[PDB]
Amino acid sequence: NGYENPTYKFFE
Amino acid sequence: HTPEALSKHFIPYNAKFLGSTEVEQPKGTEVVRDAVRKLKFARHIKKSEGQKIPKVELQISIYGVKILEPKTKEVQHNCQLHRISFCADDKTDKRIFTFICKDSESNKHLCYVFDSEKCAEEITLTIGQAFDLAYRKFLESGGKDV
Repeated sequence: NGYENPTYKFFE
Repeated sequence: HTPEALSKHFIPYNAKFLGSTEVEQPKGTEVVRDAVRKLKFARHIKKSEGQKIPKVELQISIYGVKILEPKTKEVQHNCQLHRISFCADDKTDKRIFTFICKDSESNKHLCYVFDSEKCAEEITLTIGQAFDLAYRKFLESGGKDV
């Protein structure tokens, strides 16, 4: 049980 | 918990901090399991040196995860939520949970590994909820801000 952060990709 | 708690304040938790270690990817089950194993090996070595792993307090919010020295409440890391790519519990050890944060300093991915007696699953879910709320705010701003 894990979660990716959808916002991450936009701040890289 | 509620939106408001994550959004307007923070949720505190106690944990032990096994450390952080550099990883190659921002996500993935294998990646985090290899990290947890590395840090369990290091911790076992340190215990044979007579060391305890440090206790920390975590403050989870839509803005990030702060890692505090629990007595002084002094901030030792602030992991901005938008630099945390992934959080997971460990399916083969209830108490272990982790997240991957892209380092301010170095461009490297760091996996932070922790131990919580009772709350590992709950902590992991809380960070997931933070991701959800922060992403919704992000979309509602049409992609802008901070």
